[PDB]
Amino acid sequence: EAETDRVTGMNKGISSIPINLRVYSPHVLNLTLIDLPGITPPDIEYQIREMIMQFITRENCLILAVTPANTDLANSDALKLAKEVDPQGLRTIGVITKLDLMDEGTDARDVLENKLLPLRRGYVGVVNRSQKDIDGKKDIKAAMLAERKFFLSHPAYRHIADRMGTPHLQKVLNQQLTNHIRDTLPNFRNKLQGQLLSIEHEVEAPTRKTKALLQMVQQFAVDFEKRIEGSGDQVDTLELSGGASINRIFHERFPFEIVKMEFNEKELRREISYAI
Amino acid sequence: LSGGASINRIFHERFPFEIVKMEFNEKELRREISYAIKNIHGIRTGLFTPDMAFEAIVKKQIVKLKGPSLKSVDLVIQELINTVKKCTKKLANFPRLCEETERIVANHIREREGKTKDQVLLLIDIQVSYINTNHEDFIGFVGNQVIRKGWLTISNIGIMKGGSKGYWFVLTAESLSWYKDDEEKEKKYMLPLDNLKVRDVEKSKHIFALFNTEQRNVYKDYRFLELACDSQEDVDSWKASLLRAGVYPDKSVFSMDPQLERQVETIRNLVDSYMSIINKCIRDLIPKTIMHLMINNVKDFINSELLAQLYSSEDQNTLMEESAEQAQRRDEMLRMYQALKEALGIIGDI
Amino acid sequence: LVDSYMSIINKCIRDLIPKTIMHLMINNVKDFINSELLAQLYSSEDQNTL
Repeated sequence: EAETDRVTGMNKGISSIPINLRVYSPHVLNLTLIDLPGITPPDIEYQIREMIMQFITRENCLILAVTPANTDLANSDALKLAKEVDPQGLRTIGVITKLDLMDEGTDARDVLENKLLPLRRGYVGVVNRSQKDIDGKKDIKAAMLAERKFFLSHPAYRHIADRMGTPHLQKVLNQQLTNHIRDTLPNFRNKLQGQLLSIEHEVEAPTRKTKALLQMVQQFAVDFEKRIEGSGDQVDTLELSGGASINRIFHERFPFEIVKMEFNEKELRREISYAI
Repeated sequence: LSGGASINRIFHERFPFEIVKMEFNEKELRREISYAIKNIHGIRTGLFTPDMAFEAIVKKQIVKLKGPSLKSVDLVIQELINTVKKCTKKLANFPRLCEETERIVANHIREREGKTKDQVLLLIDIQVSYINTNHEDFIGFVGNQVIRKGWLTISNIGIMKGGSKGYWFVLTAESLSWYKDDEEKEKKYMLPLDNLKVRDVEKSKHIFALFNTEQRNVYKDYRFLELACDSQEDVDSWKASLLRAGVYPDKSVFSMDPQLERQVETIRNLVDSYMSIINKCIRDLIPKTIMHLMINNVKDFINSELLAQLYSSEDQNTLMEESAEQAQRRDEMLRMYQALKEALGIIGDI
Repeated sequence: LVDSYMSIINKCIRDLIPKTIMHLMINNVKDFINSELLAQLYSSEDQNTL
């Protein structure tokens, strides 16, 4: 909260500057995730979407799409943005929350079974059956047990219980991320090294001032001739050249400047008549 | 759909369409030109019209083909890398081999990626360096074979008195027909491609429409035919396919003395004309370049160098080693065999 | 049929090879003379002697 407020001017706005928190625990597997602003200034909705797109439009970015089961899954904001950048659903992993909150007599079996809104990486269900200890603080062991019981006792999900719940999700993410890195480690190192050596040629580049002067002045000279005469190549299309403006002075301004100073008929006639 | 057939679609349907899509914004372009002719002249005067202003504008346009052309190479790289991954599912039973094979081939692709892109760029650079005026096509002074088949939803039909149905559409160089299903046993209609154009309907569904420029209704009593797809890439693919069939998408979006307007009008016709010549060449030429430098090369590589690479990288003793999943099934089958033979051997029909 | 296709190829090639010669040689030689030439002359022989 403090680091966020430190950066964000208004206490409700967003920022692209990331916060990098690493947690070591016996309750977690080796896994990394980038949490982003949830979908919902006045243009905040667009700011959030724009931020999300910066991340998810990248090919190597895997999408963990979270949607609540007690809603219209076809209208899931997460699934909709995921379909926008990953139409083939090949880099999107679905997560279904709030399964215990579904309307009586309904269930998300068809989605959990990867049949309704098919994704190659599949769907995983979870439930937050919050348990508090004596002190009133989060009790994860009891919570994870309540979730296990829920899937095992649900007639629609019992057959899938071993592929549902919090512990399982971490394993899948751990596996897929590892495989994703293995696939990307050869191509990433090459694409970066190629763009790297090109920069090295520029970084490495007394004796150099004299040669620079000559080149700099000559550059200046051709630039000047270019504006003032329209010599090749391709001149300019955005702004009027020097020589062209001068041309306007010569053949539009000067004539007009003369005419404006020119003797008027009445004052011309009196002067001459006086002379005769 | 196969990999190689898709490549043909990339070359002769996608690439053209990607090109067509980059809007000229001509009104702002014409301004650029008029500014350009005044700048070549400038400090000099009048007749005749700046030869170099024409060249100036064209070189701008040709440079703009680097984007859609490089993208094309990637779209080919995508289908190529997809295909090696498809083929190697038949070798999945050997984890270290499929891995190492994928590795070496994927590697080779990225090496070829450089060289093909370089040549693609260079080819376009060559085009800007010299702008030939002696081309015969420059200076004034098909088959009914199926182009594409797919399911589409007609959204245009009224919510009342009509309905919504999915049809199996068949597009050819002459018509666009739709059937009840992919068996093509019942043809509901066949619509001629003559004088047809394409417009995109305003924004979970993506719709687009065909309309006849020369008459009111394009099919039957319905003004225009609205077609929809569940994904955005699909409508972009269909629009590209129609382009191949010759139905283009409709374009829709002074103080100066009369002599300049004439001067701008002449050069404008020239730029449009020359680009036509260039576009034709490049649409033809970039595929051939990709074909030769990437597709044909990778193909030949796999046949000859791949086996050699596999041998050098590691001993044949190591890479054909592990196969636990096959072994687990076979171990189950091996125990299966000894058991089933004894089982039936004791039992009898009696 | 062959005559037709060759016509198509010839037109592209007749058009394109000058462009290639232009870009790889003429434009290259030109650019060399303007920038690299003087430096090479300086590097080559003593300015007093040449």
